[PDB]
Parts: sequence; structure tokens; C-alpha cells
Amino acid sequence: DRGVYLSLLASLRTRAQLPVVVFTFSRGRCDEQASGLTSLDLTTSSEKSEIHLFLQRCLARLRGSDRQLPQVLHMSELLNRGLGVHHSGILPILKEIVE
Amino acid sequence: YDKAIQAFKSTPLEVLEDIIGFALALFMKGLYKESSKAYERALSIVESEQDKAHILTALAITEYKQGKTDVAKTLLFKCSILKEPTTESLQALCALGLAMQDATLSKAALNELLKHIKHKDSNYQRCLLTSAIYALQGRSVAVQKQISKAVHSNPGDPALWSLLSRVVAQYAQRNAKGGVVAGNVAHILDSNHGKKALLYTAVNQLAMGSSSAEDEKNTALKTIQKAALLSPGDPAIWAGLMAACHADDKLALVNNTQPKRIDLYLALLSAVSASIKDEKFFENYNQSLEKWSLSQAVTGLIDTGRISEAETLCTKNLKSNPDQPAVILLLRQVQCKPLLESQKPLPDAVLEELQKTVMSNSTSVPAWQWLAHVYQSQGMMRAAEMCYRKSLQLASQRGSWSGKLSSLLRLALLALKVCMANISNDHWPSLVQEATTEALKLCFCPLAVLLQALLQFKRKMGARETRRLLERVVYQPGYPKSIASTARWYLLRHLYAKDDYELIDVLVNNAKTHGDTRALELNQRLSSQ
Amino acid sequence: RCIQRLAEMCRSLRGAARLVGEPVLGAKMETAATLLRRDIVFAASLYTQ
Amino acid sequence: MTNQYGILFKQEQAHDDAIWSVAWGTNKKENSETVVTGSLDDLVKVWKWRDERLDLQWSLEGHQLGVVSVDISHTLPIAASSSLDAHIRLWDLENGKQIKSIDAGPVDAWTLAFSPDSQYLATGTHVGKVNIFGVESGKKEYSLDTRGKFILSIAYSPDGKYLASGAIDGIINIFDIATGKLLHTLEGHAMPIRSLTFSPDSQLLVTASDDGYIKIYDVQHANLAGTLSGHASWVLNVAFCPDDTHFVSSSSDKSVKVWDVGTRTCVHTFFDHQDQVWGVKYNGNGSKIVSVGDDQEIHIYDCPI
Amino acid sequence: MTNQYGILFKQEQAHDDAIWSVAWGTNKKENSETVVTGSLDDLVKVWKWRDERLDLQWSLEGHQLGVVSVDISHTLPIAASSSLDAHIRLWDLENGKQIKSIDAGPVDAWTLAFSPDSQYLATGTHVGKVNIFGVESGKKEYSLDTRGKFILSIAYSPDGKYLASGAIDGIINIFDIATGKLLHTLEGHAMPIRSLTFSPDSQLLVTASDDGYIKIYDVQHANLAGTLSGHASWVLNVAFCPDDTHFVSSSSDKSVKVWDVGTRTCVHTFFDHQDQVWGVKYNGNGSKIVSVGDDQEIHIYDCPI
Amino acid sequence: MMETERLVLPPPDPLDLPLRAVELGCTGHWELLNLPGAPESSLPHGLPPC
RNA sequence: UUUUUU
Repeated sequence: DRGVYLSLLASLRTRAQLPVVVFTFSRGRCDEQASGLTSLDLTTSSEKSEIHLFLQRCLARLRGSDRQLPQVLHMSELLNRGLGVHHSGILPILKEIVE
Repeated sequence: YDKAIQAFKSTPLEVLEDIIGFALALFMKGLYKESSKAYERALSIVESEQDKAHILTALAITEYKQGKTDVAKTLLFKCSILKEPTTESLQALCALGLAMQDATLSKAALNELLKHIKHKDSNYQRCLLTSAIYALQGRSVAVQKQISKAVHSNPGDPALWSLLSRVVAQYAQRNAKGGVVAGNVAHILDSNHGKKALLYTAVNQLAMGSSSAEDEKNTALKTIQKAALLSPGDPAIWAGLMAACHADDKLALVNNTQPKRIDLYLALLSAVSASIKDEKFFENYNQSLEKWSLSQAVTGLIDTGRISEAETLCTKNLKSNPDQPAVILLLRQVQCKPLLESQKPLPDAVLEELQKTVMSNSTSVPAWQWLAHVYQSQGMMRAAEMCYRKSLQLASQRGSWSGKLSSLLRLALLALKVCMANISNDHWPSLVQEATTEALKLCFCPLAVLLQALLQFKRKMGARETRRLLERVVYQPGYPKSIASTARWYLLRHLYAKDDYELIDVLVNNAKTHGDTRALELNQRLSSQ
Repeated sequence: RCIQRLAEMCRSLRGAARLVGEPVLGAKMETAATLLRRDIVFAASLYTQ
Repeated sequence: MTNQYGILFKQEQAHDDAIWSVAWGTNKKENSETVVTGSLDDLVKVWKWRDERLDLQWSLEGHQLGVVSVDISHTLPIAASSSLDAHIRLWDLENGKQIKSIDAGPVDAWTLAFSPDSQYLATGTHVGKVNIFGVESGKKEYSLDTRGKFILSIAYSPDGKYLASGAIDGIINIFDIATGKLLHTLEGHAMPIRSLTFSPDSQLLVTASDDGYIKIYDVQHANLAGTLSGHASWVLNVAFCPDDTHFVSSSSDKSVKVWDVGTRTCVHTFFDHQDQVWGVKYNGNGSKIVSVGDDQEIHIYDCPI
Repeated sequence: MTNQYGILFKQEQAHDDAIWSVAWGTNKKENSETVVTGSLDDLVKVWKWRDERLDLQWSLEGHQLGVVSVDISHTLPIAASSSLDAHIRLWDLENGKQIKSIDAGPVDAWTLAFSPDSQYLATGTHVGKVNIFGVESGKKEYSLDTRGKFILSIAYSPDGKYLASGAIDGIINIFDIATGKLLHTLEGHAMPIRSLTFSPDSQLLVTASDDGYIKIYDVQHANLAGTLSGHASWVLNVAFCPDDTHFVSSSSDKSVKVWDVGTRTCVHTFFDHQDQVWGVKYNGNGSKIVSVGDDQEIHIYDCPI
Repeated sequence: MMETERLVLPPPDPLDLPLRAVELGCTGHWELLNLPGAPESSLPHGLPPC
């Protein structure tokens, strides 16, 4: 499945049909392949800056311990490249940022 | 109280409650004999022997007030003869023993209290009584050890930590750092013990000096201000504030940046007096506090430079009451400040007058040190030596420790200054030697060792021993900056005397690894003579 | 989601214990609710604010 | 069933030490929204809440010790501050420069309060009196006297005609500004008061003592309308909302509660501070709360109407 | 001929006041047998067990208030001592030279214990944290914490990955050193603990109580597999021996009892120490026993294997 | 009191430094100031009674 | 082995 998704995204980036919504049928596979994809980096420098500013401004309201814990860090890493996951087992504060 | 007495009049005094209330109101107003009669009358009709023991204790207290400690004592023993003691008769017996300066019965009462009483749950009052008993005998180090023992047993109980900090401030103020820690722990472990704990930790920080990393937000001034915001009622916080401002000025002067927080002494003195006025009774303590605050305010005004205000304050105080030999010394000090600020010779009449005034209030090492400074200023060295010697004798007899070291070091400074002048009658080095040896006998004073270094360099300038002693002063760490710099500077001059450029550049890198402007600049000036 | 669905039921029981006449359950459900909502479980939604 | 309350902004380190007081003033007729805070420093920093955030504007300073109370005026651009320094120097807020300086020690001033028309600037003394100075007109025309103890809290009714004063040991005194005569003395709490506030239209006086309770008296009589107990330590401030329905209280247990006076119950609690919270205020049309704390931070909340 | 446990020594005045901590280190296989004691007089003394007696080696100092805990390391010759002012020293034990001086804030450290390879030096805290200071290189490497009261006594497992911490309220928390995730919380008692000891091949954990009871627990569970009821007053210290056969206990009723796990009875009781005993320990094998009491006397008993 | 006068040279050498001793706190901690003047101890009358 | 609300 990892090679299937990298060959699909290779044939998908050659054209302009990029914003692709995969529908998986179980949450473990859903976050599993998003973890396993691991090198696309589809975002330029200014998009990096705007993603970083928006996500830091929205996340900097809440307290210290609550803003460094596994899902928050992992999701921020994936979002930095321009990838998201949206299953039902994540905090609502992360579904809203992804959306 | 009069209304209470009238109210208890309009009833038939035939039940225990009415008689007891009548007795307490009578005692509160005065009239101790009437209260004693009423308490006896209540003692007649008594069941439930606990009340009998309490009435006996009340009888002892009330007749004690008049005097007659013998009958109070026998009455408290009579209470003890009952089937079971009450833990209140025992405490009163210990306090009664403490009111007479004899530890015989107090120790027995304390042992009795400890022996078979565990249902008492204060755990602070027993420690206070035990410590007071030890202090009675003048031990003055055991006291702190006893409270440390109590805190070891029950590491909770904020009160115990606070009491340990207070005792370190009062008795054995050489564990100043430990006291600071104890006060901080007491303040942390709750919030409502904030008031006293912050006061005591601030006083300990004052005693400590400036033994920190020059860190903000935890200096004495900050903590005393925090305490002042918590409880602006007691006079101790205001006196602590005055002391903190003066100390901060001297520390800034040592660091040589700027004096700040200049003119507030008069307002703080007004606050202290107004606050004392509403305190019920600790008479000796309130008198001591007011006297210290007045003296501190006058000295602060003299230092900042507002001489006139100090003069008017002292005059008003003397105009209030007949003379007391403490304030008159303050008036003398404020008087004699303009003169000797500009060079002048003083006449033996004024000088003799000042000496006579100092003998009036003896048993005070400060006064003697100030007079010796006056003698040194005009220059009567041996007389200065004698006055310093009197201060040392007085300090050693009192058992104090700061005064002893201060007097010894000051005398050594006097002798070294006289030697500097290249005077004949080569006896001042001998005085320097004796003073410095005693100083090192007490402690590890860096100033004393540098002073020996200066004596060695000046007298028999020499090659090896002097340089060795100076280099030892300037190379092992744990020395203050100013002392290290002075020793470094003299060693640099002497090391240049016996030329070795290598060693001189080693000294240069020693300066480089620290911060200095003057040693290297003088070295630059003297590298091309 | 379970904690959010519990702090909203321990608050309708505060309303029903006041209706039955149980003032000790009201004073315990009005505590079990205020100690249950403190942190990222109850973070305000981005859309709402 | 409660509304949607929540944080909007968090200044990370405003001052270098504890912040002891805060004042929010919608002084200008336009939308200025200036916030003035004083700390355990000389600084009396003057902030501005512009659109969504606070931007520092002035860092004016002339004090020697920590500031214990600051105040702002609703008519003029002006501010006043008192400290342990024995001085009441009052600032300008437009060019950031001192205007005056009044000498007054802990026997002449503890806490500040302007008049409704920004004319008199009353303060509470040590010997029991209330000293009324004159801004822009000199010093110390008259002092109201209550035969009591150190006085901590001073409040002015929004419509004038009432001045209230709490004290160490509990007693509360209500004067009327018209004639300066003591109306009545409440016996209140048993521990120091250190905060008071009237309500808009001035018919409800809310105290907050040192034991944890919040009395709600009623003015023009001695009726009390209830005791609010929901904190776990001292209570350090009470600020009453622009509409007479809620008020906010900050305690020494690191928590900011929002009560309502209709049913005397706590609607929402804020658990965001990390140390004692020394100051809470509302803003203009009360829909935001400012809270300065013992840890150096400035929180701004959102209380929708 | 029965070899009964004998008193075998008494040292009348080791210190000037009460003695609080005793450690026995068999670091050198030759005749070193170093014994170290801390005693409320701000002195840590190193003694050696030469042939049949104790001869003082040196008394070393720098401590503000009384010393509370001392520890000796098995791997290297090195000592560590903590006092009431929360200030930790490391002693060379070859010259008495204070290798390192780990400082600490008002609330950092109460008691001490080395790691099995002598690297970490774990310590308790007045407010519940169990922060660990890396030896000779680092300060506050990390802080493993729970939520709870004062934590008197701390034990370190011999094999590893266990750290049991008693509390003043009377509950036990055991943490695996791998990550810091609390393994399981034992309710324990309703009074403070003051002592916690494991076993070699650490499967059994013994807790001393302030009511006189001693509780035996199994590390794999919370099985309160034991209860011993011989001590009248409080129990202050409990230690094992290099074999899993029996342990020594030191009450506050001036009695040292030697209990056994196999039969759960007191094989022997000692009657010395006119005043209460605060420490007991075993040497590199089961032979010899050291006890330090409140009276300034060190006792060395004998107890054949 | 024997001499009643002493005559000394105040600028004996302009290179060397006069010694100014400032005392900080009750526990012994001294420092050396540069400019010449009075001894200037801190807390001259002792600790405030607390 | 997906999804949900008073």
C-alpha cells in the first residue's frame, strides 16, 4: 500500500489534479498510511510561512503541557509538508485546523 | 468592661456560669482581689473535676498578677494533685517557672507535660516552652538545635519552619542562609503564614549580606515589599523596610553604579510609630523597636545629606522628655558632621565633651567605634587604638561575634594606615600582627590575609615571601573582586620590580578572564616608563 | 467525547436533584461538573470564536 | 446552559516582577481602550487593546518602590499611581510624562480612587481617615473620619453621593459625598477587606474579605442579600459588570470566578493563571475581562453579553 | 556452642547531639569497612572498622542546620549528604575534599539514595516531586513527579527499573525508571512512612509505618502479604541483609528488633540505646549490625549468618 | 590618649591606593571601596528587632 | 470493523 500511494501521487502530481481525498474504512489504516507516506513536501516557502503563522497563532492560546503532546506534534509535522488526516479519533482542535 | 460588670450585677449569682463570667469581667477591668473572691466562690459549688482544675489555674493566674508567686505556685501544685492533670495547669506551671528566672520547676513541669500527655495537638506550644527553658539558661545555641529537632519530627506544620527561621534570626545569626531557606519553606507550604515567614526571611537576608549571584527578584528589598503588601499592620515590616533601603544603598555604592531610593526615612518613621500605637502590649519590644527606628532614621538622613532634618528631629525628641543618653549622642553626631567634612582641627574642649558623652551610654560597641573614628580623623592614633580596644573588650564580654571581628579588623586598618605614612617607632606592625592573628583565629577573613600581605610588602618589601603571599591571595578562587584586585595590583607592581614579562602577561590574562579596567591600563602606562 | 458527554449529564442531574428535593446531590453534581471541565477536552472551537 | 466564555490573548511576560494592580479605561469618546498596570518595579506601563491584541505604548516611570494602586479617569486622559515610595505622582497618558507629584506616606495614602467627574482622587490613610485631595487644584481640602483602623478599600458610587471604605478587622463605613456625614457602619467580616465595589445605579455594595466570603449588602438600608462562598483562599478583588447582573472575583487560589447577583451563584470559573491573581476589571460595555496575576502575565477574556 | 547476638561495642560520645543517619560501605575488599554518620551537629564523620573497633578517620563539614541523610556508594568510594537547608554535598572519602556541591532551592531534596551504578542520586521533595540529580556531572537531570504530600522516604531497587516513594499521608508510589510511568499506587497506611527497603533480587518491598506496624508487599501486585506487630511506638528505620532471609527494625521505643520473613517472628530483640534509635544497617554480609541512636552512641552488634 | 597630634603626608605616593573598608551584614563579609572617606558600614545599629 | 444525538 505504501508503494501504491507513492505511485498514485507520482502520477497525480505530474498533472494538476492534486487535492486528493482518500476515503479509508478504518482509522488505524487511516493514520497508518499518512504516517507511512513520509516524503512529499508539496509546499513552497511562503505557504510554509503562512501555515506556521496561522497554526502558531491559533495554538498559542492554550497552556504549556497541553501544546506539546504526541498527536499535536505529529500532526504539526505532517501539516508542515501539506498532508492531513481526518478520522474520528483525533482531538477536535486538530480537525478544525485541518479543515 | 464596665457595661459587662453592670450586666452581671442584674442577676442572682448562684450558678457556675454567672459566677465565672463575673470573675473574668472583674479580672479584665482590674480588681484582682474581687476576681479571686469570685473564683473561690465558684470553686465551692463545682462538679466535673476538669472545671475544678481550670478554676484552680485561673486562681493561680489572677493572684500571680498581684504578685505572690509563692501562693500561685502552691495552688498550681494543688491542682496537679488531682486525679488527672489537664495539660493547662502544666503549661501554666511552666510559664510561671519561666516568669521567675529559675529552671528547676520549669524542667519538672515540662517533663510531666511530655510524659503522659499526647492528646494535645498544638505541637507548637510545647516547642516554644522547651526553647524558652533552654534560652533561660543562656545556652543560645541549644535553642536552635531544639527547634531543628522538632522540625525533623514533623516536616509538615508550617508554624515549625517559621519558628526556626525566627530563632535563627534572633539566636545564632551565623546560619543566615539556612534561616532564609527555612522561611522560604514555611511561606511555600501555605499562604496564610506569608506574613511572618516573609518578615523573617527578609531579616535573615539582611544578616546574610549580599552572598548571592547578584540576582534580581529575590533580594531583601523585594521580599520585605511583598510582606508589606501582605500585612501593612506591624511595625517590624516598616523597620525592615528602612534597613533594606540603607543596605541597598551601600551595596550599590560597592558596585559603584548609582544610589537610589533616597528620601523616605521620615515617612517610614511616622508609619512605625503609628503602627506601634495600636499594638496591645509587648512593652519592652515596642520600646526597643521605636528606639532602633529613631536611631536608624537619624543616621540615614545624615548619610543621604539632609543634615537639617536630622537636627530638628533630634531636638524635637529631646524637647519631648528629659535627656536620655542615647538620643544626645545622635545630636552630637549630627552636630559634628559638617565640621571634619572639611579639614579642620578640633579643640580639646569639644573633643573632651564628646568623649564624656560616650561614657554616659556605655555597653555599646557602635558608639566606641564611632569615637575611635573621630580620633583617627584628627589623628591621635594610640587614643583610637585604646577606644577600639574598649569596644573589643565590651564585645567579647557580651558574647557577640560580629562586634569582635569588626573591632579587630578596624584596629588592624588603623595600624596599617599609620605604617603607610612611613612613621618611626616601629611598633604598629606588631599591633597589625596581633590583630590579624586574632581575626584568623575567629574565622577565614579574606580582608585579614590581604592586610597581612600589605604589611609584608610595605615592611621588608623583599622578593619571595611577599610575592608568594600576594599570589596566594590573588590566585585561589573564592575571594571578593575588590580584595582580589587590590592584591593583584600590588603584586603586579612588585612583580614588575623583579622583571619577568611572562609572569606579567600571566597576570594580564588573569585580569582578562575577569573584568577589569585599571590593572591592565596601569600596566600599559608602566610598560613604557 | 465521553468526557464531554458526561459533563453535560452531570449538569442535567443538577437540575433534576433540585426538582426532586435532594440538596446533597445537587451540591455534589455541581462539584463533579466544575472539576470535570478544565483543559483541552473543553477547548473552544475555532469556528465558534 | 451557561454562555461561551474564553481567553483571547495572553501576554507572556509583561513586567519583570509581580503585577499588583490594573485599570481598564475607555477614556476617549472614540475607541481607544487603554489598559494601565503597575508592578513590583517602578514601571506603570500603559498598554492599548487595539483590535485583537495589546500593543505596549508607554513605559513611563518615576517611582522608587513597588506600585500598590493605579487609577484612570473616564473624562480626561490622565492616570494616578501610589506606591510604598510615599508619593502619588499623576501622569498624562498622552505624551507619557508626569504632571504632578504629591507627597504622602503610608499614613496619608494606601489606595487610589478618582471621582465620577475626575476631580478629587480620594485615598485611605492609616489612622482611619479618608483624605480627599484635589487634582489640578492643589492638595487636601478635607478628610472624612471614621474612628477605626488601617483602611484598605475605597469606592465611589457611579452617580456620586456615596463613598465606601473597608478596613483591617472588617468594619465597613458608608459616607455620602454631598454632606460628608457617616450614614451607617456595617460590621461585615472578621478579617481584612481589601476590596469593595458599588453597582451601576449604586444600590448594591459588594465586599470581598480575607476569609473567602463575598457579602452583598444593600444600600440605603443595612440589609444584606446573601453570602457567596465558592473560593478556597483569600479574595483579592471584585469588579461589577456594566449591566447590573454579574461581577467578577479573583482569589489567591489562582482562579477567576464570574457570579450573578440574581441567583447568587457562580456561572463560570477561569483556571488559567498559575499564581495569585491580584487584579480583575471589565471594559466599557462589559464584554471582556482583564486579569493581572502574581506571575507576570496579562490575560484578556471574552464574556459575551 | 551457640553464638548469640552480642553488643560487642559501645562508643560513648560519637557526636555532640542526636545522630540521625548511618551508612555502611564495604567498598574496599581489604580492611576498609567505611562507616559514615550524620548527626544534627552539622558534621559528617567517616569511621573505619579496623579490627574489632571504630577509629575515627575524619570529621568533615559545611552544613547549615542538622544533617538528615547520608549515603555511601557501592561501586566507587564516594559519599553524599543532605541537610535541612536542602543543600547536597559529595565527599571524596579519600581526602575529605567535597568533590561537588549540588545546590537546591527551598524545596528540592529531603533524603538521598544512589543508583546501582552510582550515576543518578535520586532524592525526595517537600511537595511530592522525586527529581534526580546526575552525579558529578549534571544538576536536575529530570524530575519524575506525582501529585501528593511530603515524601519522607525513598528506595531504589537493586536490579533496576523501580523506585518506591513513601509519603507523609501514608501512600506508596512506584515508578519504573525506563520512562517515568507510575507502575501502581499502593494506599499503604494513614500515617507517615519514614523508611522503605527492597530486597536483593527485588521481589518483596517492606514499608515501615508511624503506628508501629510493618507491611510486606509483593512487587508484582499490591498483595499486603504481611503485618508485624511487635514494636510499641513508631518505627523509624528498616534494613535488609545481602540474603533474602531477615531484616532489622529500629523503633522509637528505644528497641531494635530483628524480624524474619520466613516465620514472621522476632528472633531477637536488643536492649541498649537509653534514648530512641534512628538508624540501623547491615554490612556486606549478614555478620554485623550498626545502630545509631538519639543518644550520642554508636553500637555495633554481631549476628552470625 | 598620649600623642594629642599626628602629622602625616596625605598624598604619600599618588600611584598607590587608599583602603576603604565597607562591612555588609552581621556574618563577616567585607569589601574594599576605592574613593577615600568614612568606613561606611551597612546596618550600623544592628539588625532590626523582628 | 464504519457512524451518531438530547
